[PDB]
Amino acid sequence: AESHRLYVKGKHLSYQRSKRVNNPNVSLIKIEGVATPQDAQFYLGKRIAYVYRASKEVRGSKIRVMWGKVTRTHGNSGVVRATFRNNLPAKTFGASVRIFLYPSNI
Amino acid sequence: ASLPHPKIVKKHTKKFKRHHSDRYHRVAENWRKQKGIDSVVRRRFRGNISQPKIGYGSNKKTKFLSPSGHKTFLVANVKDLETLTMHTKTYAAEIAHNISAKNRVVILARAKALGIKVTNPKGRLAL
Amino acid sequence: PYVAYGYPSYSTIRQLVYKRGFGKINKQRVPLSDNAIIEANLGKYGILSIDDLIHEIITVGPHFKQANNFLWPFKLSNPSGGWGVPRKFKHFIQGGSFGNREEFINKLVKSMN
Amino acid sequence: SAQKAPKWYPSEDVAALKKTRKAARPQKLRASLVPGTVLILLAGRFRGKRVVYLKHLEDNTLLISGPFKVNGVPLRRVNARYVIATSTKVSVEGVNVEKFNVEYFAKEKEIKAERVEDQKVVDKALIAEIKKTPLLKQYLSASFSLKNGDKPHMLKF
Amino acid sequence: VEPVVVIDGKGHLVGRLASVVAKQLLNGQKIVVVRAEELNISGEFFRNKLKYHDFLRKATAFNKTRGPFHFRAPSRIFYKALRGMVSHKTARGKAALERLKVFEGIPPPYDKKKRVVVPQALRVLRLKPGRKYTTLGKLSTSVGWKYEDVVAKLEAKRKVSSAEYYAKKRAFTKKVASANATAAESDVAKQLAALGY
Amino acid sequence: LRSLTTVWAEHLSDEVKRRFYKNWYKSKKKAFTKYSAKYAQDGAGIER
RNA sequence: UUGGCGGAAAGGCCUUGGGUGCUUGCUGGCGAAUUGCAAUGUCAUUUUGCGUGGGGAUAAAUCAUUUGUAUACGACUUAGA
RNA sequence: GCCCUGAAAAUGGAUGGCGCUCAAGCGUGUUACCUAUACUCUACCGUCAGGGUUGAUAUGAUGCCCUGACGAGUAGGCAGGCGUGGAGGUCAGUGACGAAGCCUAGACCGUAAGGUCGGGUCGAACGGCCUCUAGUGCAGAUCUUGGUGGUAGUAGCAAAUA
RNA sequence: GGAAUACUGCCAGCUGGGACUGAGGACUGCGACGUAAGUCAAGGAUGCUGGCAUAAUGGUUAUAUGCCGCCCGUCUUGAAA
RNA sequence: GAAAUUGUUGAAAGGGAAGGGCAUUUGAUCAGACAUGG
Ligand SMILES: NC[C@@H]1O[C@H](O[C@H]2[C@@H](O)[C@H](O[C@@H]3[C@@H](O)[C@H](N)C[C@H](N)[C@H]3O[C@H]3O[C@H](CO)[C@@H](O)[C@H](O)[C@H]3N)O[C@@H]2CO)[C@H](N)[C@@H](O)[C@@H]1O
Ligand SMILES: NC[C@@H]1O[C@H](O[C@H]2[C@@H](O)[C@H](O[C@@H]3[C@@H](O)[C@H](N)C[C@H](N)[C@H]3O[C@H]3O[C@H](CO)[C@@H](O)[C@H](O)[C@H]3N)O[C@@H]2CO)[C@H](N)[C@@H](O)[C@@H]1O
Ligand SMILES: [Mg+2]
Ligand SMILES: [Mg+2]
Ligand SMILES: [Mg+2]
Ligand SMILES: [Mg+2]
Ligand SMILES: [Mg+2]
Ligand SMILES: [Mg+2]
Ligand SMILES: [Mg+2]
Ligand SMILES: [Mg+2]
Ligand SMILES: [Mg+2]
Ligand SMILES: [Mg+2]
Ligand SMILES: [Mg+2]
Ligand SMILES: [Mg+2]
Ligand SMILES: [Mg+2]
Ligand SMILES: [Mg+2]
Ligand SMILES: [Mg+2]
Ligand SMILES: [Mg+2]
Ligand SMILES: [Mg+2]
Ligand SMILES: [Mg+2]
Ligand SMILES: [Mg+2]
Ligand SMILES: [Mg+2]
Ligand SMILES: [Mg+2]
Ligand SMILES: [Mg+2]
Ligand SMILES: [Mg+2]
Ligand SMILES: [Mg+2]
Ligand SMILES: [Mg+2]
Ligand SMILES: [Mg+2]
Ligand SMILES: [Mg+2]
Ligand SMILES: [Mg+2]
Ligand SMILES: [Mg+2]
Ligand SMILES: [Mg+2]
Ligand SMILES: [Mg+2]
Ligand SMILES: [Mg+2]
Ligand SMILES: [Mg+2]
Ligand SMILES: [Mg+2]
Ligand SMILES: [Mg+2]
Ligand SMILES: [Mg+2]
Ligand SMILES: [Mg+2]
Ligand SMILES: [Mg+2]
Ligand SMILES: [Mg+2]
Ligand SMILES: [Mg+2]
Ligand SMILES: [Mg+2]
Ligand SMILES: [Mg+2]
Ligand SMILES: [Mg+2]
Ligand SMILES: [Mg+2]
Ligand SMILES: [Mg+2]
Ligand SMILES: [Mg+2]
Ligand SMILES: [Mg+2]
Ligand SMILES: [Mg+2]
Ligand SMILES: [Mg+2]
Ligand SMILES: [Mg+2]
Ligand SMILES: [Mg+2]
Ligand SMILES: [Mg+2]
Ligand SMILES: [Mg+2]
Ligand SMILES: [Mg+2]
Ligand SMILES: [Mg+2]
Ligand SMILES: [Mg+2]
Ligand SMILES: [Mg+2]
Ligand SMILES: [Mg+2]
Ligand SMILES: [Mg+2]
Ligand SMILES: [Mg+2]
Ligand SMILES: [Mg+2]
Ligand SMILES: [Mg+2]
Ligand SMILES: [Mg+2]
Ligand SMILES: [Mg+2]
Ligand SMILES: [Mg+2]
Ligand SMILES: [Mg+2]
Ligand SMILES: [Mg+2]
Ligand SMILES: [Mg+2]
Ligand SMILES: [Mg+2]
Ligand SMILES: [Mg+2]
Ligand SMILES: [Mg+2]
Ligand SMILES: [Mg+2]
Ligand SMILES: [Mg+2]
Ligand SMILES: [Mg+2]
Ligand SMILES: [Mg+2]
Ligand SMILES: [Mg+2]
Ligand SMILES: [Mg+2]
Ligand SMILES: [Mg+2]
Ligand SMILES: [Mg+2]
Ligand SMILES: [Mg+2]
Ligand SMILES: [Mg+2]
Ligand SMILES: [Mg+2]
Ligand SMILES: [Mg+2]
Ligand SMILES: [Mg+2]
Ligand SMILES: [Mg+2]
Ligand SMILES: [Mg+2]
Ligand SMILES: [Mg+2]
Ligand SMILES: [Mg+2]
Ligand SMILES: [Mg+2]
Ligand SMILES: [Mg+2]
Ligand SMILES: [Mg+2]
Ligand SMILES: [Mg+2]
Ligand SMILES: [Mg+2]
Ligand SMILES: [Mg+2]
Ligand SMILES: [Mg+2]
Repeated sequence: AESHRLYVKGKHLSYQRSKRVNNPNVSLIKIEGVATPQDAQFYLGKRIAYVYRASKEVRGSKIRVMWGKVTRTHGNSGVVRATFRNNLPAKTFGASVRIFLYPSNI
Repeated sequence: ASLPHPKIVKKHTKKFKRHHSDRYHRVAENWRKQKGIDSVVRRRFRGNISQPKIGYGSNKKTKFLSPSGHKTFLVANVKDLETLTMHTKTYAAEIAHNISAKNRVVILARAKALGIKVTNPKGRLAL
Repeated sequence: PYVAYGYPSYSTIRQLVYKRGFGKINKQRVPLSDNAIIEANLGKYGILSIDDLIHEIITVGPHFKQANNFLWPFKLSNPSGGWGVPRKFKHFIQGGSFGNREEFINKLVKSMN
Repeated sequence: SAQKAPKWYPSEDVAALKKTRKAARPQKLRASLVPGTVLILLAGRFRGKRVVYLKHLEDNTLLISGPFKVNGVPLRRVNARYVIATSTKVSVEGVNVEKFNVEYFAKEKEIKAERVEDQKVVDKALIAEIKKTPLLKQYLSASFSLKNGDKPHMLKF
Repeated sequence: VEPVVVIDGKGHLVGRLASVVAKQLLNGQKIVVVRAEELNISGEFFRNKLKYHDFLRKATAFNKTRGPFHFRAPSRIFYKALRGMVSHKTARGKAALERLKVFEGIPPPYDKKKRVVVPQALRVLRLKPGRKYTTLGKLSTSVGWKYEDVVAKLEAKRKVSSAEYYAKKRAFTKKVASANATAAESDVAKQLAALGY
Repeated sequence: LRSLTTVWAEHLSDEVKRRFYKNWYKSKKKAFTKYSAKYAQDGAGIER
């Protein structure tokens, strides 16, 4: 209607890392409303999409989407680990990501 | 058109360029193992270039297969080509660089008629 | 100094042999997937089952030397859920791990299985 | 000769597959999906729409109506994992559903006059029931959307 | 959630406000801090003063011009603490600091915008009673900040207009709840409370 | 301290106008010419 | 469209006045499919170039020359329709 | 006990850094959590070991197949390989319809040494396999010779009156 | 006096969500469900549906971004020195 | 007619060196895969 959103807002925070060494193959995601690993278990398995713009066209459109799935839970604050088909650009840190409602077990 | 085979897995696609062949022009990229006593590459300190070792070896099943799946065979003439008649789904024929343009139309012709894949058709080929 | 240990329960032994149970045949670490493997080897002692092995272990008894020696040493993962301590190499009585924790070996070994 | 001929070469005989043991068992369904249960479509063409579950089909999808005269959705396959099952339901007692099956939707444009009646048929039962409980027509008529503050790990549906 | 968050610096605690703001930026949250002169620091004025003088002590010997730069104003005293908690010599951090603004007083765009508070950086909630704490602006002025009175002078003026704005705003919410009376007893009322509204 | 507005008198001595020019002799001396219209309009823009 | 208020970076805030479009406050009549069981999606927002339709305006500066309140060279400062 | 005095050094400066005061300090307790080339499971490369198998029906018994364990490394040892000049043998090998060389932010193969191909430039020779043989592999040696840079349009081109 | 409850422990108790993996390639094994015909999750993934050739996808290369990475060679107990 | 080194043109980058490793966005560039009734 005035709002078409079928997904939960998100943020790409960091790769998985130790103090001095990171692992681009996994990404840590902050999800709106998810404050505890309890809550984040609901979004485990869900599909995420990073949406970005370009110059060239794919089909009629300059908009492209990177796809990945929520994998496990991260820490005590409701962060979530995730893995995308291709790793996220790492400029993407602090950029919005989209956590969908499917696959749905409701 | 070739024996089915599992997914080819290359395990290290990058080149293993010799250390510092980026630094001094006199140093060719052809790999060379660092013998030096202090060398950070030899001692494998974090952040340096990774060296060739045996663990990188290709799967014995997918080794030597080209993206098509044919282990390729070098062919200098039609007699060479015809070694591949039974093994058409195994191997593939690569015309040598020095074979002239006449015999290339000739070798191609027999390879087609024989059902053998030429890796490098459109060889010295006019128009 | 280098080990933690204690007194294993029936389960702990059973689940250790069922999941991780292997045996030694001319070197050759061999999983016990069939009592035939056991009987082929421990049969001269009796012990044709996998629970015959388990029995001969927990009850100790006459052939425990060879019944236990038949068993390959158990390769275990790190404790799922941590070691419970901050620092392992203080004794169980003081700081945890590294020693004879008696019955508490079961909670640990089971989490390492 | 350029290269020297191999001493071996392999067999070009393709090998027969080993005989596999995997049975195809019937699919257990989420307890939340009992025919008559309203659904929320999370993906695809019709995403956002509120629909009505009709039958579990044997290709594993879900029969769907919504019905057409309300939200515009026709009788449709949909996948169980792309749906949220809401806790509101309509009574399905008066819907045939028997004919509709896998090969019904088999790919054989002009909409087949068969289908166009079938929707008029099926939905004629639905709406009459949907009419029975107030505001449900408006409900299925609307689209589902997430609003600021909505938390799907909290929201009941 | 929200594009930009205005934080009222007053009665907050420098290091803890800095810590929460830094993560926001690194996580993409645009931030603006207002009334940085009413920000606080634990410890009594003398201490947090002498502390500054040590900072003041350090400069590149051969050229004081390339040495550590000692910024007096409260917003800058704040930004230092914040920039110290961001990895600012890299591109990421640079970008993140671009997401931040800091002002003493509360300047026009933000003066009519809603301002929030960061409880875990808040002084009264955090510090134990009886512990002494410094007010940033007063310390900032003792090290040579020149703008304190002007900020205060304009702050007093702003507080007048904001008072009158709130006077109208309240009086309207009166006349909104006044006319809400009849519907408070209406049928749609009981309808709504049934579901919790 | 910030400069809010500047208001100029209607007629500027040529000695001042000389100061605004690097090459005065060949310049067309457009001076304050359009600014003086603010007086010519009776008031207002100067007074405001 | 009428008025006010706003100089902290006010460039926004309150207001009159009519015109016009919608309104889910409520009651009707139609449409939606086959985009085929998800991959596809609303177009936002920055600069810049072609263009058309009318509005408005009609400069300097550098070089060379020149002064010595200046000057290693640049720079500085004067002078010349 | 904690804190305070005791408690003086030279560039400006370091609980790692910001900064923290019912701590983001000190003592103590209890849980959750983070991540090593380590541990567990699996795929793949190699090494070592044990077992089966030309009873065969082609194309390798130095094979083919099954199984288990293992993998740090200087000086150093050994192995299996890559590459260059020449030599016997062989492909009745390549080639003026273009050999060799060279150039290719082009392709493929090999863990690697390396191998192969396309395109360009080129002009008269050259390669595969089996063996033989060495004046056989370069980044250094203030190495040798030859060529070329930055320094740099810079130091300078101001004694001997014009 | 009769329970309840905590705590520790066992069940070859029943179930929901997520993740990675699918090595092998006719049959030979050990089994389980069977009154039986036979069926199976029992010595390693199959079934189904869809999507892609102005191309999905994969290689290279340049640039960007996160984290990381001191000059080799040499002697030396110890060299980026 | 190689290299050092240099001119022009084209492309890209550039806040007190540069070059390297992993990963990915972006661009450029290459590819292997299409025959079954008309
Ligand atoms: N060494 C093999 C080659 O190396 C090349 O890269 C390296 C060198 O060979 C090449 O040399 C560059 C050259 O590109 C460039 N056009 C000229 C430059 N002077 C050379 O580089 C040199 O220059 C500096 C001074 O400027 C010297 O102090 C220093 O010895 C060296 N870096 O530049 C790189 C760094 O010097 C390429 N990667 C490739 O052609 C090949 O791998
Ligand atoms: N963060 C600074 C803290 O002080 C430690 O270091 C301290 C000591 O190095 C040094 O102490 C010296 C003492 O050695 C020497 N006699 C000179 C000087 N007058 C003393 O300084 C001391 O002064 C009195 C006690 O005398 C104390 O109150 C004061 O805290 C302490 N700084 O004063 C330093 C600052 O207090 C460490 N840098 C660090 O681990 C600790 O956290
Ligand atoms: Mg990956
Ligand atoms: Mg990867
Ligand atoms: Mg799955
Ligand atoms: Mg990829
Ligand atoms: Mg990958
Ligand atoms: Mg990869
Ligand atoms: Mg390779
Ligand atoms: Mg490498
Ligand atoms: Mg090379
Ligand atoms: Mg050493
Ligand atoms: Mg070539
Ligand atoms: Mg855990
Ligand atoms: Mg620990
Ligand atoms: Mg701890
Ligand atoms: Mg467990
Ligand atoms: Mg476990
Ligand atoms: Mg089988
Ligand atoms: Mg079966
Ligand atoms: Mg300070
Ligand atoms: Mg810092
Ligand atoms: Mg910097
Ligand atoms: Mg500012
Ligand atoms: Mg001053
Ligand atoms: Mg001063
Ligand atoms: Mg005048
Ligand atoms: Mg502003
Ligand atoms: Mg304006
Ligand atoms: Mg304006
Ligand atoms: Mg109106
Ligand atoms: Mg003079
Ligand atoms: Mg003079
Ligand atoms: Mg001069
Ligand atoms: Mg000192
Ligand atoms: Mg300090
Ligand atoms: Mg510390
Ligand atoms: Mg401080
Ligand atoms: Mg402090
Ligand atoms: Mg800390
Ligand atoms: Mg404590
Ligand atoms: Mg916790
Ligand atoms: Mg590993
Ligand atoms: Mg053997
Ligand atoms: Mg070794
Ligand atoms: Mg060793
Ligand atoms: Mg070695
Ligand atoms: Mg050695
Ligand atoms: Mg080898
Ligand atoms: Mg030779
Ligand atoms: Mg010789
Ligand atoms: Mg010869
Ligand atoms: Mg020969
Ligand atoms: Mg010939
Ligand atoms: Mg040659
Ligand atoms: Mg290349
Ligand atoms: Mg050619
Ligand atoms: Mg040329
Ligand atoms: Mg040639
Ligand atoms: Mg000649
Ligand atoms: Mg000739
Ligand atoms: Mg050779
Ligand atoms: Mg020699
Ligand atoms: Mg040489
Ligand atoms: Mg040399
Ligand atoms: Mg040298
Ligand atoms: Mg020179
Ligand atoms: Mg230079
Ligand atoms: Mg000259
Ligand atoms: Mg000169
Ligand atoms: Mg001289
Ligand atoms: Mg002279
Ligand atoms: Mg009693
Ligand atoms: Mg009793
Ligand atoms: Mg219990
Ligand atoms: Mg049961
Ligand atoms: Mg398989
Ligand atoms: Mg059987
Ligand atoms: Mg039975
Ligand atoms: Mg039976
Ligand atoms: Mg049977
Ligand atoms: Mg099987
Ligand atoms: Mg298919
Ligand atoms: Mg790329
Ligand atoms: Mg570093
Ligand atoms: Mg030496
Ligand atoms: Mg020495
Ligand atoms: Mg010495
Ligand atoms: Mg030594
Ligand atoms: Mg000594
Ligand atoms: Mg050294
Ligand atoms: Mg040349
Ligand atoms: Mg050159
Ligand atoms: Mg250029
Ligand atoms: Mg500079
Ligand atoms: Mg420079
Ligand atoms: Mg650097």
